[PDB]
Amino acid sequence: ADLEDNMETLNDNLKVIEKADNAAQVKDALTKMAAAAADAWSATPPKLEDKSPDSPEMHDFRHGFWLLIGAIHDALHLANEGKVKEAQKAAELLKAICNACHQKYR
Amino acid sequence: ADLEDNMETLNDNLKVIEKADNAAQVKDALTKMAAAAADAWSATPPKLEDKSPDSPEMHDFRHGFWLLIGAIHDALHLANEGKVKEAQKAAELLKAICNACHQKYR
Amino acid sequence: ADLEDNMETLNDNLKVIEKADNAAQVKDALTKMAAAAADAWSATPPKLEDKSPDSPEMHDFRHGFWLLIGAIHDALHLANEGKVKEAQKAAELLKAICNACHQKYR
Amino acid sequence: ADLEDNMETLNDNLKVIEKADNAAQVKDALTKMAAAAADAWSATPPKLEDKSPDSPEMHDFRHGFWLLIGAIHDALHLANEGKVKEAQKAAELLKAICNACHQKYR
Ligand code: HEM
Ligand code: HEM
Ligand code: HEM
Ligand code: HEM
Ligand SMILES: [Zn+2]
Ligand SMILES: [Zn+2]
Ligand SMILES: [Zn+2]
Ligand SMILES: [Zn+2]
Ligand SMILES: [Zn+2]
Ligand SMILES: [Zn+2]
Ligand SMILES: [Zn+2]
Ligand SMILES: [Zn+2]
Repeated sequence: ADLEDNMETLNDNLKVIEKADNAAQVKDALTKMAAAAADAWSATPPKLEDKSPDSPEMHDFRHGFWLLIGAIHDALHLANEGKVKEAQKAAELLKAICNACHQKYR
Repeated sequence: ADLEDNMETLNDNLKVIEKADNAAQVKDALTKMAAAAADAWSATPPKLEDKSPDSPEMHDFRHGFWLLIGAIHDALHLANEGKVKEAQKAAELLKAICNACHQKYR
Repeated sequence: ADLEDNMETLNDNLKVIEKADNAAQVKDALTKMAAAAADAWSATPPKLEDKSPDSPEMHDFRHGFWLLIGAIHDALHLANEGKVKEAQKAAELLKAICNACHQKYR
Repeated sequence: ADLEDNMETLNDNLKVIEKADNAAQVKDALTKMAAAAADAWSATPPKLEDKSPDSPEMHDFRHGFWLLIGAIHDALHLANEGKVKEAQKAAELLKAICNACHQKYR
């Protein structure tokens, strides 16, 4: 899927988690976020279209997805353990990862 | 790319790291491995074609890619720091992640 | 060292990173933070003095240290790579880990 | 506790996991391993007694403990999720982390 679609999937599922009642909802939304982050991995953002695929900027861009993927990984373990409140909290915190990338590259 | 193509990319680049001379070679191979791992994320393996996309098996299958992605991440920092030998060691160690998934799912 | 002393070491070094000029300063402060977090690992906080060492709360308390140790780990690689600004950014972000544990257990 | 004691703790509990029947035994042993790894963090090994505390060797020494702590972290989530077999597998795999540090510094 395209970068915009993966970003919409990320945005929509984060909102789902905030509103969620049970573990199943949170688990499913995180799984979907994990897929979208991984699918966005090798995307070239408009701001970096002129840059080398192995430029410091693109390396830093990719690092941001590593960080997001890693945060979703832990949030899902928390949701798998029945720790729904803590998983929702982890989901809120990973917005800073979104924001940090967006500030530089969006 | 298809699962088999991504597995060959993983295989080929791990061999490149083993025989590598300098940091640039190791860095480039690891980046290529990271892209292949990420692109393999949502693949359904032959052995699990009958299974639910959100079965315990498929979640366990995806978990294995989380571990590989995470390992490649650290190895790349080591190579970025000029710690070539330790990056090569890290690449050798992550073979156990390849092996563990293969045993269960290949 | 005691929990309070490890907490002051964490606080003091985080402020050092914010005001830091070069990589060496950031590297040193993060190393000191890493040692303090690790030394804090087996501490029992006043709020959990009556709880079992293997209670859900103590397990969750320790989990917070795992997250902090992990975050410090990645920030140090960034500082090791000369990526000072992104290391400082990473240090800012991990304040959420401090805050999340404090909210529950301080 | 001293380095030798922490290494004995790591060794004894790894053996406990191998022989374990249920989740609770695996969970408790991993938690004990996590405590020992964290307590070993700032130890100076006999082989590096003459080295600077911030030499490449001591940074590499400490990095090995980050790796072990991270591996125990994941294994405990697996045991927490009732995935005992997988947790036991994960505990076997982290022996390579023990071995890799020993080869260099023991
Ligand atoms: C869960 C956290 C995230 C959320 C909620 C999120 C959400 C969004 C949204 C709603 C957009 C606008 C889509 C559009 O352009 O129509 C966007 C764009 C973008 N995001 Fe994210 N995102 C997240 C994570 C990230 C990360 C980690 C990165 C960097 C690695 C990133 C990089 C970008 C870039 C470069 C764009 C601009 C794409 C364009 O202009 O077409 N995002 N994001
Ligand atoms: C860096 C580590 C890895 C390496 C070096 C590697 C290498 C390979 C190779 C050479 C193949 C044979 C495909 C071919 O004929 O071209 C393969 C297949 C396969 N691997 Fe991996 N792999 C790794 C990681 C993983 C992981 C982490 C998983 C599971 C999460 C996985 C699951 C599979 C599956 C299901 C196949 C069968 C593909 C098919 O024949 O349709 N692999 N891998
Ligand atoms: C870099 C991250 C952190 C910073 C900068 C920080 C800072 C502080 C500070 C300044 C104090 C005041 C207590 C004193 O020293 O007199 C404190 C107390 C405390 N912190 Fe942290 N903290 C951090 C992370 C954490 C984490 C991760 C946990 C738990 C996992 C935690 C648990 C506590 C508890 C329980 C107290 C109360 C201890 C007492 O009252 O004796 N903190 N922290
Ligand atoms: C689960 C993994 C590990 C196990 C089972 C383990 C076990 C042991 C044991 C049984 C010893 C002998 C204790 C003695 O000196 O009488 C030892 C020594 C030692 N280990 Fe490990 N260890 C592990 C992880 C590590 C790691 C990751 C490092 C490096 C960061 C490390 C560094 C050392 C060093 C430097 C010694 C020599 C200490 C001395 O001679 O006083 N160990 N280990
Ligand atoms: Zn747009
Ligand atoms: Zn669209
Ligand atoms: Zn965790
Ligand atoms: Zn590392
Ligand atoms: Zn990183
Ligand atoms: Zn000895
Ligand atoms: Zn002793
Ligand atoms: Zn995991």
